Amino acid sequence: WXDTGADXDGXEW
Ligand SMILES: *C(=O)CCCCCCCCC
Repeated sequence: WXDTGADXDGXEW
């Protein structure tokens, strides 16, 4: 996906 913590459309990672 891409993210890490706060924020997104599900989290975590
Ligand atoms: C989230 O990004 C997990 C999937 C791995 C990245 C795929 C992006 C396109 C690959 C060329």
